[PDB]
Amino acid sequence: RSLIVTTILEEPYVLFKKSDKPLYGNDRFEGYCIDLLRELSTILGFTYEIRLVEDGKYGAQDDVNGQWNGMVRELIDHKADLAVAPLAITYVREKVIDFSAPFMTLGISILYRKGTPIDSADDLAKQTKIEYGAVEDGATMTFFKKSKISTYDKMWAFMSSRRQSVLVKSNEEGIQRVLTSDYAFLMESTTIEFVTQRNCNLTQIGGLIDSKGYGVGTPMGSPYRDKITIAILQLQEEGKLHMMKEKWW
Amino acid sequence: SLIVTTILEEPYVLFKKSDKPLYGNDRFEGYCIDLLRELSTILGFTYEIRLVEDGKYGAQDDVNGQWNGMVRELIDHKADLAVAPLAITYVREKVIDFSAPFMTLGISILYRKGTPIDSADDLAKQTKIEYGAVEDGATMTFFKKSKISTYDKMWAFMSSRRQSVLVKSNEEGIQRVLTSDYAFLMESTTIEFVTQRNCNLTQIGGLIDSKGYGVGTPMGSPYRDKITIAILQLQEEGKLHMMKEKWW
Ligand SMILES: N[C@@H](CCC(=O)O)C(=O)O
Ligand SMILES: N[C@@H](CCC(=O)O)C(=O)O
Ligand code: NA
Ligand code: NA
Repeated sequence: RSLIVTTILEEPYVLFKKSDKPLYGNDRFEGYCIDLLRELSTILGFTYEIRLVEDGKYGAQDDVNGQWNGMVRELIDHKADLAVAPLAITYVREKVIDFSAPFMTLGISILYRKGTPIDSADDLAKQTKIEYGAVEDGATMTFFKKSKISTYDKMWAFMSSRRQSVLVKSNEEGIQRVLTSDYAFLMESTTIEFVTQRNCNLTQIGGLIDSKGYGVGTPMGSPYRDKITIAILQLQEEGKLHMMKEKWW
Repeated sequence: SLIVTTILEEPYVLFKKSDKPLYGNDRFEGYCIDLLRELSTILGFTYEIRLVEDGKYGAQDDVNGQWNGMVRELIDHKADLAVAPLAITYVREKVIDFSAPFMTLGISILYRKGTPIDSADDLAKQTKIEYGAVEDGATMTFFKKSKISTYDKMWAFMSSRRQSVLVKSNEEGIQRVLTSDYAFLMESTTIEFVTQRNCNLTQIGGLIDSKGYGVGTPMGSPYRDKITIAILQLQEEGKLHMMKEKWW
């Protein structure tokens, strides 16, 4: 049977294809992760239906009742067979779903305007004039919430106390905030790279604060777990992942 | 106690130096040894380190398809884990399981500074400067299977001059760079260790591919997910980075 693939809108990984005429079904979507899905489909021989995650979330655990949401929850509940998205492979998620080998490596960094003295997270941490934040309840925010590093704990103290204002619903909103107020956005380096190639007044500040990968998510115990990993390694070795990144970035 | 297979390779695994005799696991040190200890602290297992009997990483004999090295030790359940700079590859993942990568790297070129050589293409288009790789490892396999004209040219050169340009270990290749006119195709992580200690050497060109090192387990291992979880925990805590800083 066809697989149900959950994903999320996020440039340039997954986007609505533009056209004068209305598109339907899988035709509606394009991007790095859609090319990835197409390549995986060819290797493994499955057909699929792409469905945007119903609640529009990546997947985090509620801090009161411990329940999962987002693409992670859709996999736990067997509402999707695969998640193919810029979904960070994390310790807490791997406890509830399985990730393939990573198809992209990245890390947290800072998006901000050019031509300022700010050169690092420490530079942000030690002031309050320039506000900073991250996507609410994503892997980036979780990094700061969990960190025992003085600088990062101080940044978490700042962000959490200003959660209503500095934590945003999406990368888009974070970028929109950088462009409209004195605001620096903590976000994933791969996505920063796409943003900065299209906004020449924006730049990455400093280097990578951590390291992680994006991987394809499957429900724990899926008969596809190892098949997907093997296919990802095939695409990696074929140089296809590199071509895909060059195409979309 | 879990049996852990590994392989000598600076600075991942090496014999510890001491004025006094050493015994058991205490004979070994290195990044992978520290990693193994960290995995044990998280997962709570005890273990015995054993160097891979045949001293090989793991490849398939092209004649009979037989595996060797640490890969074979896992397939045959002669070890419970492999903790080493073992590349996560397509052919290996079909017969054993790898964790999430604890390190990311790529093939590159180890050679001298100040030369006319600035890329793999520069090596491929000549024959005065010899070049090669570790026999039967992931790097050699990259070249063997490549459809890129530059890399297939390099494979033709290496496979014909096997006895002369392919080496048995990274240490042998590095000494070859240091003592003859030779460029060594090898993994960028290990190159960085070498260039920090040999100021006349440098990496040439960028990474030619991308891959990770992972902990290997036999398929069906009850430890597979717990190992990946622990690796991800060490990643997030910054502990893998600290270990890399320690050994490099
Ligand atoms: N890619 C992230 C969301 C964005 C972010 O946290 O920076 C995740 O998987 O949670
Ligand atoms: N680490 C490699 C061996 C060295 C190399 O091929 O450059 C492997 O896993 O096969
Ligand atoms: Na899992
Ligand atoms: Na496998």
